[PDB]
Amino acid sequence: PINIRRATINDIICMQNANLHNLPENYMMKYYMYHILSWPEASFVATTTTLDCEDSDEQDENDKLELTLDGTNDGRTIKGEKLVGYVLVKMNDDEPPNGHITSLSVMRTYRRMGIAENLMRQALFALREVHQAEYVSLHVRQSNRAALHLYRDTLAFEVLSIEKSYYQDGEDAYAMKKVLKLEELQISNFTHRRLKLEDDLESDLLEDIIKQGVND
Amino acid sequence: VDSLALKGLDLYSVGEKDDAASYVANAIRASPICCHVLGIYMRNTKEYKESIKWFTAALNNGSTNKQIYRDLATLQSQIGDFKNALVSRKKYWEAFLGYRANWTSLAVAQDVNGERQQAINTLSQFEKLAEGKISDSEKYEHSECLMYKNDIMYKAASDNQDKLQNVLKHLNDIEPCVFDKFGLLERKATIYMKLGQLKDASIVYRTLIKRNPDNFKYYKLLEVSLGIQGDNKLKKALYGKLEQFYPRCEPPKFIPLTFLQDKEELSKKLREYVLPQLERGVPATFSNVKPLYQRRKSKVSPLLEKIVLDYLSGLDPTQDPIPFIWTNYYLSQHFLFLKDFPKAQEYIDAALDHTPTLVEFYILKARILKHLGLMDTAAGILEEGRQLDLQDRFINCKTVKYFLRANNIDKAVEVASLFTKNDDSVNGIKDLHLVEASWFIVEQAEAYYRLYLDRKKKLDDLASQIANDIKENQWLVRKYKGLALKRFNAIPKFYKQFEDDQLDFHSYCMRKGTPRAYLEMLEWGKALYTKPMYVRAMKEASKLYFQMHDDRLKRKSDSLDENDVFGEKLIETSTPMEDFATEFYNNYSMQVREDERDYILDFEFNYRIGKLALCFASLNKFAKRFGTTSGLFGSMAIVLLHATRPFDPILKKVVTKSLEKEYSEFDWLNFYQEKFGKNDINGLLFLYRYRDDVPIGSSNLKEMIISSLSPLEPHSQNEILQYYLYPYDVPDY
Repeated sequence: PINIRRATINDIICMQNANLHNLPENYMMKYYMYHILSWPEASFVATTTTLDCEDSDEQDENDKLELTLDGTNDGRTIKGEKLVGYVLVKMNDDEPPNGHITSLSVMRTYRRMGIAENLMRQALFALREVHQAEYVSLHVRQSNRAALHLYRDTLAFEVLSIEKSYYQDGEDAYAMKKVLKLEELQISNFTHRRLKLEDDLESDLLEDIIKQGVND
Repeated sequence: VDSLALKGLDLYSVGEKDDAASYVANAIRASPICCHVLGIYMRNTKEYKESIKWFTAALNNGSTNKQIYRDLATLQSQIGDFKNALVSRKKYWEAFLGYRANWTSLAVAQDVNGERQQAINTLSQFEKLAEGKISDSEKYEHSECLMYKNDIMYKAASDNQDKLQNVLKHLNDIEPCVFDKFGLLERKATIYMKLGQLKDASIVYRTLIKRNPDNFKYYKLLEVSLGIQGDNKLKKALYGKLEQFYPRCEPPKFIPLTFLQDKEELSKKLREYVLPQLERGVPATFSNVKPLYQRRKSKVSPLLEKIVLDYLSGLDPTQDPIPFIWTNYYLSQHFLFLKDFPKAQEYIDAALDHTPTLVEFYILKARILKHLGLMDTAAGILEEGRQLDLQDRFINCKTVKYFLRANNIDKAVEVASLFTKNDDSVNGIKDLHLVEASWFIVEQAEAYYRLYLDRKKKLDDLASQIANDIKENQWLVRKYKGLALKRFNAIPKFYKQFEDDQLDFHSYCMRKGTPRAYLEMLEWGKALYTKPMYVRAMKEASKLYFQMHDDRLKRKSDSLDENDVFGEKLIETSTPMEDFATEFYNNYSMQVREDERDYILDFEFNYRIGKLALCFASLNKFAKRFGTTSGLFGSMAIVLLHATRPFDPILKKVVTKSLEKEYSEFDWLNFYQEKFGKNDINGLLFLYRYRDDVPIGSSNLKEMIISSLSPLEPHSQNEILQYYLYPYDVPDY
C-alpha cells in the first residue's frame, strides 16, 4: 500500500527520481533543500517500501541475479522509502500571508489512488495551521483537465478569472484561489467524501467497541 | 603584498580562476585585510580548512571585524569542528546581541557540544525577553525555538519519570504558541508512552490519525497504546471501527490483511480491498498487495487467485474494457510473481490484444518473455513500448539493457545515445549531473561498460580491411570505456554538491528560525556518501579503476624487453587509484558505519596502493563477523600472506608480526580446497583476481567456478564469466 506523511530532508534526494518528473531539471536540488529547511512542516510525501529510493526500476526482492546479469555489479562479488508522490510547499517570501505550491507530483503508475488529493489537503491545512496563511493562488492551463478538476472541483479552489492568452502558445489560464480557514480544511471534513461516523477523541474507543460487538 | 591578495579575489570575482590562484599563491610568500581577503578567497574555492586558518589569522592580527566570527562558525560547522564553532558562536553573539538568530545559533552549538543545560538556558533567556507580545512576523520562529527547547529537555530526560513529567508540563504550557501541532502531538504521545500513561497516548494517537488517517505509523502506535498488539479479535474490531471513521483510507482496510486467519473473513477483506481498485483500473493494484504475497504467500495467493479470476469471469471485454484490461494486468503479475510464466504471458497478451496503447503492458510482457529466455523477443516488445514514450528515461534505459542481453549491440548503442546525441550533452548541458537523475546516469555507465567489454573481446579475436577493423574497434573500446567512466564520475558530483549546499544553511536556518530542521540537515549531510546509489556507483566504478591499475602493471611486465567529450582523458590516467580515492572512496570511507563497512573493498583498495596493514585490519574485522572458515576470509588471508614475502619492507614486517596470532589457522589452492572447500563463489572469484600473484592454478580454479555456476541457465552463466573472469584474463590495449 501507500503511506502518507510529512516530508523531511531525507526525502529530498528521493524527489529527483525521473519517475516523478515529466521534464528533468535536476539543478533544482538546492531549491528543494531551501523549501524543506525554511518551511519544514508544509511539505508531504507518499511512499512505498524500497531498497534505494533513487532506483527507478521496479526492483524485485525475489530475483537479484537478473540485476547482476544486467551489469549492476562490481565485477568482484555476487549476492527504505520510495516516493510515489510529493507536494513541495512554501510561503510567499518575495501582502497578506499566502502559500504557494511549488511542485505537486505523482507517479503515473500511482494514478487513481487519491494521492495528489491527500497530499494537497495536508498541505492546505498545514499552510493555515503552521503559517496562518490566508490563501493559496495558482494558475492552470485551459487544457490541463486533471489539474483543473483537482483544484477547482476536488479541492474547491474558486476560479477568479480566465487569463486570456496567458501562455505563449495562446492557451488561456484559469486563475484560482482558495481562502484558507482552519475549520474548513480539517482533514476529517473529507473522510466520507463521494459516498457518517467520526472519532470524537473523548470516548473510550476500545471499550465502546467491545460493547458494540456485544450487540449481535 | 596586500595588493597581490586583493588582486586575486578580483581576478576570481571576474572568472580568471587560473590567474587568481597564482596571484594568491605567491601572495603567500600579514595584514588583517590580507588575511580577510584570503579567507574569502579560500571559502569561494571550497578550501574551508584553509579559509578558517586565514580568518583566524585576520583576527590574530588585530582585525576589528566581528563578522569574521560568523564566517568562522559557518566554516567550522561545515567541516564538523563544532568545538571551535561554539567559541565562534559565543564571540559573535557577544557583539550582536540584538538578533535572535545569534541566540539560537549559540544554543544549537551548545546543544551539539553536549552542553544541553546551557543550550536550554540560552533559549529560555531569549524566551523571557520575548514575552512582550511577539509580532506576527516573529511568531513562527518563536514556535520553532519553543519546540526546539522541548527537544533538548526531552533528550536530557531520558527514561527518568520526574524529568519526563516536567518535559510534558513544559510541552503543555507552550502548546498555544506552538504551531507545529503534528510535532507537538507526536512528542506528547511519546512522552505519555514513556510515562506508562497508555490511555493518554491512545487519545493522542487517535488525534494524529484523525489529522492524517493515511499514515500507517499512527495506527501501529495506537495498537500498542491500546495493548491489543497481539489480539486478533480486538484488532479486527478496532480496524472495523476505524474503517467507518476513515472509509477512504488504506490502513484500516490493509492492516487486517496482515493478521486475519479465518479464511472467509480474510477473503472478504481481500475482496473489499482489491476489487474496487481493479474496477477503477488502478495500475498499482498488484503492487499494493505485493507485501502480502511476500509475507503471507501460501495463504493469500490462493485466495486472491480465486477472487480475481472470479471477478474477471464476470467482465464483458467490450463493455467493461477498463476492469477487463487492468484485471488481466493484475493476473499477469500474480502468475509472474508465482513464477508461472506461460500463464503470466496469456493474461498480459489478453490485455495487450484489447488495448495496445498502454506502455505498462509492454514493460510487463517483456519481463515475462525475459524469464522465458526469449531475449530478442523481449527486447523487441520493450522497443515497441518505447515508441509510445520516446523521452521516458526509465524505458530508454531498460530497452538498452534488454538489447544488450539479446546481444543486439547496434540497437543498444542507438537507443542509449538518443538523449545525448550532441556533444555527449542533454539540451546544451555537458555535465549530466546537472540535468539527469542518478539512476539514468548509472544505467548508462553500466550499458557503456558492457558495450566496452563487447568491443574488448572483438579486439582479442581480431588479434588472432582487418587492420582497419582493429583500428575501428580499438577506437570504440576507448570511446565506450571513457563514456562508462565519465558516466560513473558524474555520480559523486551529485552528492558533493549536496554536501556543499549545506554551507549557507549554517546561518540561514538560524535567521529563519528552524533549528530542529537544521540539526536534521547535519545528520543527513553526515550520511550522503553512504547512500545506496552512491555506494552502487562507487563499487561499480571501482572495477574500471582497479583494472586501469592492474592492466598497466600487466602491460608493463609484458613489454619488459620491447623497444573531452567521451572521457578519453579519464581512462588514460596514470593515477587511477588516487582518482578513485578522491572521486569516490575517501568520502565514503570517511562516513561509513563499521557495521556497514565493506571489508572486501577496503582490502582490495588498500592492497593496490600498498597500505598492507590496512589490508590486515580489514581481514581481521571481516572474520569477526563472517567467520574464519568463510571462503572469502581464507582468500584475503592467503593474498595478504603472499604480500609479506613488492611492498614496503618495514611494514611487511609489521603485518607478519600482526599475523603471528593466526598461526593455528607450496600449493596454496590445494590448501584452499582443503581448509575452505570449493563452494564459496565469492572466495573463488577473489582467488581468480590474484591467481597470477599467489599463484593459484587458473585452470582448476576456473573449473571450480564453473561448477559453482552449474545451477544457472547457459546464457546467464556466460554473462557471469564475461563480467567476473574475462576482464582479469586479458589486459586492455
